[PDB]
Amino acid sequence: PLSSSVPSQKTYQGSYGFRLGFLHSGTAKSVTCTYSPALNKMFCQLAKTCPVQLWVDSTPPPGTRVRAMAIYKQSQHMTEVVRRCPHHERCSDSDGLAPPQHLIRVEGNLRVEYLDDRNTFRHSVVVPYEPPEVGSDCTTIHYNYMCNSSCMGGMNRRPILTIITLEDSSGNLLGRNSFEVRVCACPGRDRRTEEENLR
Ligand SMILES: [Zn+2]
Repeated sequence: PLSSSVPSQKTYQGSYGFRLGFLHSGTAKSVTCTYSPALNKMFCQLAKTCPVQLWVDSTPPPGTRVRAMAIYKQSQHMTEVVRRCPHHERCSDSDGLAPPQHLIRVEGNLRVEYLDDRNTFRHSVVVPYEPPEVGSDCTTIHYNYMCNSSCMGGMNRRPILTIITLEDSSGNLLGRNSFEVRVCACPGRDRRTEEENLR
């Protein structure tokens, strides 16, 4: 439906120095997920792994959680809840955990939680924060987008952002960053073209 609210998209690094990182994968036609620093935009395939890295200068307490949420980028669509198209809503798609209409899933984590906000109508997915490996600099979450940017009845060629928030056990904001996302068939190919846009 239509949300009444619009989520905040402002970058906020906060106490813990919270930032996002991405694999630098290139644009070889074979790559399924590649990020463009120029456009601050992730190019990913339908249902393929999209790794997103959490980087903190300071370790947040335990019980901290990581939420991901999609919104439309253009002003005239902001109040519209990003949601899978009817075809992929009805698809034999289920991973056993995720609601059939959420765009964003997390793979590899039985502690995942999915939320239909009963006041705003917004979809989000939440996982526990885990500190990096001893000897790693970052935490990695594997995200899946289950509906193409092309799908009419869904996003229908309108751009989206993903909003990653850091929250504490009670849900208070600890930090926030964001990136654009396009779910296509040719991520390597469509990034180099869009990076060719710009110049
Ligand atoms: Zn779809």
